[PDB]
Amino acid sequence: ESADLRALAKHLYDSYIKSFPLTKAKARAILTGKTTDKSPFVIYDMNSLMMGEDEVAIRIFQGCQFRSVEAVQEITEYAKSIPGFVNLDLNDQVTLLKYGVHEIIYTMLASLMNKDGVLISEGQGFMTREFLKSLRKPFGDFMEPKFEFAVKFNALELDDSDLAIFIAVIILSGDRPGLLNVKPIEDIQDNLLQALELQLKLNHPESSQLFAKLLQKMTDLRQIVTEHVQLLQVIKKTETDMSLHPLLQEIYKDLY
Ligand SMILES: CN(CCOc1ccc(C[C@@H]2SC(=O)NC2=O)cc1)c1ccccn1
Repeated sequence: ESADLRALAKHLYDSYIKSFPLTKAKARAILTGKTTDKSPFVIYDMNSLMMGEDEVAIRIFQGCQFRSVEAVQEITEYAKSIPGFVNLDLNDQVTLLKYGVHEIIYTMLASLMNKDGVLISEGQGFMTREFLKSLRKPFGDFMEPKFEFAVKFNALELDDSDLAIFIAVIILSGDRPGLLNVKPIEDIQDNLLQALELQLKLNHPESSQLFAKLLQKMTDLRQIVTEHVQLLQVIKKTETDMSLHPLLQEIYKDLY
């Protein structure tokens, strides 16, 4: 079955590529100017944000919400390919996605980030970290957590084929609140974890406890969504007509 684990890994990686238009590999190549045809427009202030055309703190923040809505779709398409998943009780299919998508959004957002800022609009634009730190309270600090994490995370130097398995492990969490049949979920994850363990062994031989160090990052991931939600609350207490995209509403409904 170690051959399965390999085939499982290749499978996940193919669907991941099928499901997500902008990979870490492609993102890294835009972030480091492997190109002409590929360099981004840089939004670093209010003007260039205006001229950024391939209230503002509000525009950007809903911009972030439209990205999530797209992300949820892609992640969902990807989940479909995880062997076992569509066989779960669909109440559980639903729960796993609900508690899963943000952890995956932020994992993959890391792929799009460096110390200075984050890629946007399929890597066509690049928004600077200072610029985002410069929105007015409470929007002033909604991204910094993501950045602080992305910096640690990217230190792992994982690539797309590592990430594919990792995000499957995230979804298939038998610890999510309100699962009915947990044992099938953990049977799946056990395979995913083994696939992951082997992949890291093979892809980064020279790299002690990367498997463990990567699992520990799941902790940081959850704290990100934990605090993001805290902040949604501040915004909700502090802002008028702060209505959130219908889809993001269902997801945030009883989440923590
Ligand atoms: C700064 N960027 C990159 C996206 O960066 C993101 C930050 C946070 C999220 C999570 C969203 S925000 C929310 O409240 N709920 C969510 O699911 C999603 C993406 C963008 C992206 C598009 C337009 C403007 N700017």
